[PDB]
Amino acid sequence: STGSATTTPIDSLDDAYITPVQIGTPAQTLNLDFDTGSSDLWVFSSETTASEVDGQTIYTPSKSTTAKLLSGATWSISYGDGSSSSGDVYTDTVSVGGLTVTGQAVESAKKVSSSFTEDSTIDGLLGLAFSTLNTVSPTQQKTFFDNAKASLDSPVFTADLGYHAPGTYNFGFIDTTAYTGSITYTAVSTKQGFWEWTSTGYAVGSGTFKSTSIDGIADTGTTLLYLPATVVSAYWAQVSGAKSSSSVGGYVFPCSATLPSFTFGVGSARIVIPGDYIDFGPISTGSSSCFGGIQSSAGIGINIFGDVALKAAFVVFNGATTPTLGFASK
Repeated sequence: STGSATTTPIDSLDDAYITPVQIGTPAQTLNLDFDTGSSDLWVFSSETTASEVDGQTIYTPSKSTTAKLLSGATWSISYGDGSSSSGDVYTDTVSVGGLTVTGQAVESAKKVSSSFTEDSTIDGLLGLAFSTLNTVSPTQQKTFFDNAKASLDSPVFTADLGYHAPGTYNFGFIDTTAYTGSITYTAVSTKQGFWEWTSTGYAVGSGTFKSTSIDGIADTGTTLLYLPATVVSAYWAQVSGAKSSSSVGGYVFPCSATLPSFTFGVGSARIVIPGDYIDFGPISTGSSSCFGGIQSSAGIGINIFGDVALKAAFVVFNGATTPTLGFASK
């Protein structure tokens, strides 16, 4: 089997992407944030504290003839950006782009933090990291991909995120028309439960490539590119007037600037992030200070190849017995 679904930016800045997901019978379609940095599929629901729901579409398990309470199971998750959610668990039928999993754990939110409430466009998350990170207790549950894997034509999914435009998540096949050149594969460590890999270095603009190992995660649920302070300083030093602002919470730059590109290495291959992808717009409405899309990972404890990086590539998440990651230009 295979599946193919379009993923769409939630706003003009590509702060996140949403993908429609069918849950239950008859189908209830919710727009979920596909997140390769976590492993829970959770949704706003009829059980979510009413004051914490503000415009989201909810899953109502009592209206699904295939929903079953997973007795005694609870979940609770905290994300890198400080947001969180928790609740109980159902199993139900879940379909993405024509690919169907029966008995998928659908984690129903009883509580969500403010940032989730305040984002009317995201109805929940669909985790695509390794199932070892799944938070369901006392019986850990599998991700949608893990459940689908054996049925797929090939045990892979691909992320093809757009810049200010829709893109695609495919399951079970590699669309050879979706990228240019060849796909370069690189090793993954699953030791921390992430799609963790090592970039071979970077360049800023038309500058020379610096060969240096950068360990990080491919994370579709993180907006920006978080890299070591040395790398980030080298980038922003090429933008007149750019500075790190403790009050804003990272590097800012004059909105009048033209940003240089940023290249990262994948083995001997190179992925170029155009300068415009690094612009996250005014820090507040009407400001001429703009927020940068490359930020320091210092104090996160891990480097994160988030959407800024991934949307410059066609990315293969290869879930073979020994997983690997593939990157192509597009």
